[PDB]
Amino acid sequence: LRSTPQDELHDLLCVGFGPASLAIAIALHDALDPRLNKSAAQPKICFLERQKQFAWHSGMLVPGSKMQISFIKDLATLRDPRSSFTFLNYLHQKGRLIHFTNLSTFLPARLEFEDYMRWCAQQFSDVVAYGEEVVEVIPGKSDPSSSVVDFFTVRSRNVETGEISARRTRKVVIAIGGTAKMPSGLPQDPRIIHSSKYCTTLPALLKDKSKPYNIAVLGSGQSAAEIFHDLQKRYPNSRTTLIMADSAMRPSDDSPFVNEIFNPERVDKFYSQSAAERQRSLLADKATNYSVVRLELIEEIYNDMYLQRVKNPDETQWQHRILPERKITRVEHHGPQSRMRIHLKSSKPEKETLEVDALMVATGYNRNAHERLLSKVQHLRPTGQDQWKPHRDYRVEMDPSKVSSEAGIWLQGCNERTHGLSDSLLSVLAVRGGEMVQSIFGEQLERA
Amino acid sequence: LRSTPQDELHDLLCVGFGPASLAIAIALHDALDPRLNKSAAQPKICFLERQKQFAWHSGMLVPGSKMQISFIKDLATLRDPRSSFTFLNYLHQKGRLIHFTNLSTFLPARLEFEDYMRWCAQQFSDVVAYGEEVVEVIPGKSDPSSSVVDFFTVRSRNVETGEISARRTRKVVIAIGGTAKMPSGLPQDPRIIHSSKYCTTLPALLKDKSKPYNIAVLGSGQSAAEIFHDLQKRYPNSRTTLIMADSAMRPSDDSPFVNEIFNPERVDKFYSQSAAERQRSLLADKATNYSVVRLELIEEIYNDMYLQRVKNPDETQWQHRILPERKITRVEHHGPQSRMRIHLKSSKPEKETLEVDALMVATGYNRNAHERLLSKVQHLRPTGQDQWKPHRDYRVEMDPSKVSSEAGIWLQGCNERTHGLSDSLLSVLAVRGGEMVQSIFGEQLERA
Amino acid sequence: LRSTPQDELHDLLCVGFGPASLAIAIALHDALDPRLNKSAAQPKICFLERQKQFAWHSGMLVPGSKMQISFIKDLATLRDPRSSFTFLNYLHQKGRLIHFTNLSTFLPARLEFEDYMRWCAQQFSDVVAYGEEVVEVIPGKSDPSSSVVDFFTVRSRNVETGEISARRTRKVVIAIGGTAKMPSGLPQDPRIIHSSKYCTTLPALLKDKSKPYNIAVLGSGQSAAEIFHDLQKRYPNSRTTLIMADSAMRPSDDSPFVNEIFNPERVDKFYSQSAAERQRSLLADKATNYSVVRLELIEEIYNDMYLQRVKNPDETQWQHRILPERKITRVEHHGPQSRMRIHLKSSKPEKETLEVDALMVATGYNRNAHERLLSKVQHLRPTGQDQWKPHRDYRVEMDPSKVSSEAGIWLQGCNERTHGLSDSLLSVLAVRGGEMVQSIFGEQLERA
Amino acid sequence: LRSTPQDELHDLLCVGFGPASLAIAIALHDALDPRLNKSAAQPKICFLERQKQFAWHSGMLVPGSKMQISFIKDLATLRDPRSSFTFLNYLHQKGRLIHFTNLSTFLPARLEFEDYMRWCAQQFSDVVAYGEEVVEVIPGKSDPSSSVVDFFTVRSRNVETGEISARRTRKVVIAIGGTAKMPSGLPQDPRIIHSSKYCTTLPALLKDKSKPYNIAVLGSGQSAAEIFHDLQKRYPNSRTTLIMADSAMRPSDDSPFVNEIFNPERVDKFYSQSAAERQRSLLADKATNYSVVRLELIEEIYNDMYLQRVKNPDETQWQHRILPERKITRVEHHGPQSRMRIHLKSSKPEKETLEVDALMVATGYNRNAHERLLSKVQHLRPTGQDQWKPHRDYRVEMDPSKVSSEAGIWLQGCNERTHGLSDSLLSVLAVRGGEMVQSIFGEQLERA
Ligand SMILES: Cc1cc2nc3c(=O)[nH]c(=O)nc-3n(C[C@H](O)[C@H](O)[C@H](O)COP(=O)(O)OP(=O)(O)OC[C@H]3O[C@@H](n4cnc5c(N)ncnc54)[C@H](O)[C@@H]3O)c2cc1C
Ligand SMILES: Cc1cc2nc3c(=O)[nH]c(=O)nc-3n(C[C@H](O)[C@H](O)[C@H](O)COP(=O)(O)OP(=O)(O)OC[C@H]3O[C@@H](n4cnc5c(N)ncnc54)[C@H](O)[C@@H]3O)c2cc1C
Ligand SMILES: Cc1cc2nc3c(=O)[nH]c(=O)nc-3n(C[C@H](O)[C@H](O)[C@H](O)COP(=O)(O)OP(=O)(O)OC[C@H]3O[C@@H](n4cnc5c(N)ncnc54)[C@H](O)[C@@H]3O)c2cc1C
Ligand SMILES: Cc1cc2nc3c(=O)[nH]c(=O)nc-3n(C[C@H](O)[C@H](O)[C@H](O)COP(=O)(O)OP(=O)(O)OC[C@H]3O[C@@H](n4cnc5c(N)ncnc54)[C@H](O)[C@@H]3O)c2cc1C
Ligand SMILES: NCCC[C@H](N)C(=O)O
Ligand SMILES: NCCC[C@H](N)C(=O)O
Ligand SMILES: NCCC[C@H](N)C(=O)O
Ligand SMILES: NCCC[C@H](N)C(=O)O
Repeated sequence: LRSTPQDELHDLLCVGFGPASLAIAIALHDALDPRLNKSAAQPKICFLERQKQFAWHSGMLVPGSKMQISFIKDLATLRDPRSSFTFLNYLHQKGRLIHFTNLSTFLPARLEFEDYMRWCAQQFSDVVAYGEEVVEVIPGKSDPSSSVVDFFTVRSRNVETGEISARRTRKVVIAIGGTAKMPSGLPQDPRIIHSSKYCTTLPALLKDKSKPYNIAVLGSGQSAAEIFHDLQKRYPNSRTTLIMADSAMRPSDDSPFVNEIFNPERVDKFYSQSAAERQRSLLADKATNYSVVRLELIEEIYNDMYLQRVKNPDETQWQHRILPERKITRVEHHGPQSRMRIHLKSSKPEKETLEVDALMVATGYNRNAHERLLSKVQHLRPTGQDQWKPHRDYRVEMDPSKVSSEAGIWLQGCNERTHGLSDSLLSVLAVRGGEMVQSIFGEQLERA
Repeated sequence: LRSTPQDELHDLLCVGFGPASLAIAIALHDALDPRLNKSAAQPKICFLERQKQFAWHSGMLVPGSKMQISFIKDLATLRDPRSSFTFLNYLHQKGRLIHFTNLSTFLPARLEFEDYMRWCAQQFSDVVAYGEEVVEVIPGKSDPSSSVVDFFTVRSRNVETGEISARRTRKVVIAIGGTAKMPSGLPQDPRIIHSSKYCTTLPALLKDKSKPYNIAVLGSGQSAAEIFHDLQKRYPNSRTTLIMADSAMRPSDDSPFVNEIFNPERVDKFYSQSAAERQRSLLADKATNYSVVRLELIEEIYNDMYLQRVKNPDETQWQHRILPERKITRVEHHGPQSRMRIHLKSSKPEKETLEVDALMVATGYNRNAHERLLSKVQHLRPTGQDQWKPHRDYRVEMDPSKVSSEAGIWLQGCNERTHGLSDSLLSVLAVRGGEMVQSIFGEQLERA
Repeated sequence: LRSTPQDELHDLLCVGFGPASLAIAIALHDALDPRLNKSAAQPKICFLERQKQFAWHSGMLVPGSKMQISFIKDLATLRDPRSSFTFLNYLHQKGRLIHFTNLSTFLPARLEFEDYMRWCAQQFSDVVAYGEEVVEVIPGKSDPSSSVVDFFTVRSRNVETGEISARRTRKVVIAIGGTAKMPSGLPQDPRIIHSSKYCTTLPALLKDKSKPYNIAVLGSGQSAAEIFHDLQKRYPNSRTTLIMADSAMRPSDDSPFVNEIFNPERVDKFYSQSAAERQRSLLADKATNYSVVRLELIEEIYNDMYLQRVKNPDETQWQHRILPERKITRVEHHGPQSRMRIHLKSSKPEKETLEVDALMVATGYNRNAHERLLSKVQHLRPTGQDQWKPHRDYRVEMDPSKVSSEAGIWLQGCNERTHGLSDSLLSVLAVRGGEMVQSIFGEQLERA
Repeated sequence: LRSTPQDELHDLLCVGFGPASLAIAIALHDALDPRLNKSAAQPKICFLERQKQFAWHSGMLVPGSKMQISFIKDLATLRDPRSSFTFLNYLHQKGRLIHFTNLSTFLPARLEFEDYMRWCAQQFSDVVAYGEEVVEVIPGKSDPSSSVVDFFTVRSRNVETGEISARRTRKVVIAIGGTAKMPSGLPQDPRIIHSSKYCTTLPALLKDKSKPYNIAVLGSGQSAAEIFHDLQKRYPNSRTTLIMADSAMRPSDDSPFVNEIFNPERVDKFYSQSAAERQRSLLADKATNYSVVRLELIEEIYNDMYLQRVKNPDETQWQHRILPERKITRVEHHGPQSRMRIHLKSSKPEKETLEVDALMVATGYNRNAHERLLSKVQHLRPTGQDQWKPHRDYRVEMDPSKVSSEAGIWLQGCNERTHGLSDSLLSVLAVRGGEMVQSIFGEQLERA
């Protein structure tokens, strides 16, 4: 793809260049490839990404961590296995395909899958501006005296220089993933760190890997379990504690019938249901992604706890402990020592104390950051509508009398409520990328 | 154990001789064994069982069916691994121990585990009366002019002769398992058969194993899946249909932390919680036993469905089908043909038709049959109490002013509400058997 | 690919259209595809196949049988994952890709993998002549008065009409797989049938699937185990016996380091070794393909034998039996009854009798059938050479003074001795197909 | 068991108190237990052990190492599952039985299985003399003027004081396991260490766990693989190299039919075969114990090597490497540096250099140490017999005219040649212990 000068009106501007945006780029490439599409002037496109280079959840690239989905659900295969952007073609290009085959696994290390996506991302370097944090989307009128919006201005702050840049586009995609969700009862402290900053910020706080630190982990999902388990290897002499409201770590449901809810074709079926039925369906399949741990990891942690029991039958003396059915009621963190004092009580409706050097908080993400960006375009929604309403094709509903048919805003990754549990995942990216290219560039590609 | 004449006052009478009663017999044997118990006149005991010989859920002894619990949770091992009644000692006695070891499985065929329990049961033939269906428990007073009950009369109907027999005892155990639960909307028909009568009554209805029968299965739990899968082998030319209200077969949770709720020592912890907390706990762990299927079986059924897809991409033509999110709204069964007409609708709140030769109904069991038996002893409960309240030791609460301290009634297998999800299972039988012997015969065994 | 008239001089004629020839066709297609090869007059090519339509070992398409290699080692992927002929693209074309992904298996049913190859094969119908059994390859001289051979005539017998057809070509490939190997001590009898004719000819002999037949299986490899296991399902009332010289069924070695001997790049390394070192290497890795059984199948058969032990401790009474360390010394088959009398002795160097309705013989294949076809071209080998010597590129050595550089004969599938254990398998077909196209059509493709 | 004074004539003296001797002690206890044996003066018995307390291969108690046999093949279960010395009863005594059950594994950590055997061993402390290294067995005659031997004197050296003690016994068992086998081409050096001294002596040589040591491992069996893998965790910055003569690590054969060669009842069958047939049988099943690695460990090492490939495609740069088909031809170890210089060549019949801080040598064991101990009793063998010939019951053949029927010597653990591959393992210890008690104490126990 060829670059577009900053000053030109773009056909599409995409906010964020994580997997969701990358899947769109790939799908656009493939749609424009005569070897893949018998139909195939390039669209004027640009991706803005706040990170300085492509990275996928680098704060959680835990040593040994594995993908939780088959490599077949990569960024292209489910749309077109002939694509140059498949995982298998990536491996072939790296001279590693036969070697991977001998592993007999569908689940690559997260490190390898990141490198796959990095390899994909590098092929779009001409159309991605890195180090650009988007701060706002503003409506624009090519005829300022009219009452019709027909473009948007996207403003971004250079992360290095702090300078503001503006780019104009007919169409916008917001694909910015999630922001760290923190419990509202915990105070702000450098020793209290969200899971997303685990690999990034914890080593800077706890510099000496040999020291007998006390480290707590709050949560019971995949991130909590991965951190809990990794801390035992990273800090071999540390005393770790897993704090959870639930009675137990629970396994992720990847059984084949249940798992079909992640099929690309099931988005149609989910989207068509009423608000009530969609709400009920999300709760019925909560065990497939939310606050759950991959079985193999649960078993590994359980085995480690058993080995501690072999060495010492007194659980209170174990180096590493799990404290179930607990909630944090108070955090003392103004004292003269390195350690905070965490007060615990029963998570049951109507206990002990921990002293820790750090508290890792694995409480998931919020996916409402698009709201702050779209603040100035809110008035273009149908009268009295106080929430963004994405259509099946991910384009938000706007007042047809206020916005031209050629102008629009699409949301990606934040649409679980309307599109299902696969929305925030990698599960349907390849197919969704294809659908997005058709939605956004359909008229243009139809001409050829 | 030596037999007691019918006319003598017994120390204990046990109603039922399934696994729960058998575990008590075994525990009593072990308590009276000087090789196992350094402490050790035999108690006057009798077991009444309606079946003509020992059998364990013989209507569901499906070819190839496996246990869903480790053989270590047999009828003795968790109480005393030295017991002659362990699974491993059974195998050693049969000359099969080394051969079983080479299987490297914790999960024996149900056929083998039944034979194990049969081998155990045969050693108590002197104290078990088979072919005796208990019909009522009646209070008795050794001083009829007093207001104090100090014994019970247990009346049973001989299944062959229909004759009524009475036996008197100080203490009663009711361990009678469950009765077939049928949906209240289905009419009575020989072609509508509960899962518990699958192996017993279906072959008599559908005699020719080669015929192209249409057979429906209602349900989504283990029994439904086992029947659905077995029907495809038993009737190779049949057209089978699995009808379920849920969207999918869901896997049983046997992950190690969750599974600890089945530990014998956790009964104390569960029992001590309030009514509210126990109710919440039962629902939190519903995925461990209720309306769930062993993963290996789900995968096998899924693979079979995939193979049908390979042969024919049109699901409506498949020999064997699953119809999820469906409820039966009407059954036509008065027509001139062999087949009933089953009308289906969506299980969603505010469809097709099946013609079938048989409907197998796998909707679980009720565990309230003790109520009918205890009807005449109800007046001995504390005033205004309209439900049986078992203590931790399984003895029901009675008015101390109306019932002697030497007289009592115990319940087994029907106490999930107070004792947890393991209550109706094999999970805690060995330990519970030990506890029951202490509760019932404690004073007697304390003397020696 | 476009067809060539029978009378024209061909660039290549391939004898056989099994996987090995199909891999060449696919590789040629891909080499001529401008979307895959930036380089790309079509070569005049024809494939002759004795079967009336594409089929892959249909006599052993046992119900439930699985592939013994990852689907990644299909007919294209290891050469180019972008190819339209990959397994994943086949699944995508059939609308089954997402469904296969949910199986989480690398091992498709043999039935599905056959259909994949059939789907591939159908795209070459213009260049394949079915029902043509090649009977001889004859040298030809465009100048008959010269001493230089520069073409070959390939003669084939129409399987339906018996008519002989001749086609001329510069280059020949022989890719005809193997022929049934039978022990030299067994007499010819309709009741004695090679494993390759199991699904084809056994049902015709033993027509009634309900009858209590006695059926023996000779052998201890994959085919023997698959037949032994299948016979128990196909003939539910039959008495089956597995006769083997070895003490036990042994598992195939698919462990990752060992398995690297099947890597495409290892052919170079194997080929370069001396005759002595190649001989030693073949024997060192015998456990990877020869007289071995997939572990999962061994365990399944073992479990079945254990279940028989549960029902009856007396092995002599078992419906299905394995007789290890046995050899057949005599077969009585002239008697007045339906059954043959098989005499057995110990396989040890210096026993019982079986009466059977059929003996299935699973003793592998011979790969020397090219010899009979190449009989009249033998004189073109270097003087005094009495065996065909394939180069690394599979072209047999010929006397440069007797044969033109544009004429040649290639062998495929029969080269284990020089090229390694992967030669007769699917393991390296995709890469080898690519190498073959370069060897055969190199000069032609170099021009473009 | 009660102790016997040193000066008294013993009924049995056992040299060594590893698993094999411990199994005899346990079997004797059980034979004398009235709860287990209806038959049951205690025999005068003593065990001499060179280690200061019970330990099982403590130089190879690698962190995370697992048993390679089912816990059912413990020191008692296969003989009598009712025994107090079973693994399950040990777990019950430690309050760990339910917790172990939830692991759903047949394979305990080596650490746990050692503790089990330690728990067993401690119950025989009265009859075991620790810190006693046996140096010789001498014939004795109660009538010195006669030509009949009727006792043996066993002399041992106190490991602490160096003092020699003599004990007299009618019967001797030698159960001393194996001694480190070193290749004859390697020179003696503190930096060259056998696998048996891995956990004991390597940390003393390489004290700083953070240092970038170069460490080589010679061998391709279980010990080599365990050391190779452990070194990567123990010395995180080390450069490790696995040197092996074979082309690849090969998996242990634990498939169920093959594995039956380890059945206790198969000893009879093996022993009865001729010398030739026994030799052939040992080689046929070499893949079950000799120079083989547990599959799970091979896969784990392979995955680690794959991860190195992901990070760097150049194998020569990998931190950890495997060098197959290599033999050591020279070791330079007189140089002024900390590192030895290891010269390698191809292991093929008719290369590089490594500089290493330590060479771990995992080349198995010799089992001929009984020869040195029995030197002075050799003359009691039948004339012209130059090797010890154990009967089926493990008693060595002696000249009936030179040795009384009440005197004898038994061998344990060194009898693979006559008794099969299970001889040196834990596989048949429980049953063999039972057989040994009958052989040794038969007459005595028959009286009661
Ligand atoms: C530890 C972990 C493991 C996971 N593993 C799996 C798995 O195995 N399988 C699976 O299917 N899913 C997994 N996920 C779920 C995950 O949400 C998806 O894999 C994927 O990251 C979603 O892609 P996205 O592009 O929607 O969001 P993201 O990956 O978060 O990408 C959003 C991008 O937008 C950028 N951005 C944000 N705000 C701005 C702004 N204002 N201006 C410019 N750029 C901005 C961010 O820097 C980021 O690069 C995992 C998640 C976590 C946290
Ligand atoms: C198909 C199936 C598979 C199962 N598999 C497992 C498993 O793998 N693991 C597990 O832990 N649990 C399993 N269970 C759960 C099961 O409830 C327990 O295994 C066990 O049967 C409970 O024993 P019980 O004695 O309480 O009840 P039951 O086994 O039902 O025994 C009750 C006995 O009382 C007799 N009886 C009833 N009424 C009378 C009367 N009026 N007079 C005299 N006698 C009477 C009955 O004939 C019966 O013999 C399974 C259940 C089913 C249906
Ligand atoms: C039961 C079974 C299962 C197997 N499964 C696997 C597996 O899972 N993995 C694996 O890698 N390998 C497997 N194989 C090994 C097998 O050899 C290869 O998969 C593959 O069949 C080799 O292809 P080929 O074309 O060399 O030989 P073939 O497949 O035998 O093809 C040869 C073709 O030439 C035709 N032909 C023969 N003679 C003539 C003639 N005179 N004129 C014209 N046409 C002729 C034949 O009809 C046939 O179509 C299996 C083999 C068997 C028997
Ligand atoms: C790393 C490793 C792992 C293994 N794991 C398994 C497994 O999982 N499964 C399995 O079945 N087998 C395993 N084995 C095989 C092993 O040989 C047996 O498990 C077992 O140790 C054999 O017991 P033993 O008593 O015959 O020999 P040992 O265990 O060697 O016991 C011999 C004892 O005699 C003592 N001794 C020696 N010489 C003298 C003397 N002169 N005087 C006095 N005392 C002496 C020694 O100190 C020692 O305590 C393993 C072996 C190794 C090396
Ligand atoms: N944690 C991601 C879950 C994805 C789902 N199991 C799938 O197969 O798509
Ligand atoms: N279906 C019976 C469940 C029993 C439970 N998994 C246990 O381990 O006890
Ligand atoms: N039976 C075919 C063996 C093929 C080999 N396991 C491979 O991976 O190529
Ligand atoms: N490495 C010990 C092998 C023991 C054998 N697999 C057995 O089951 O006895």
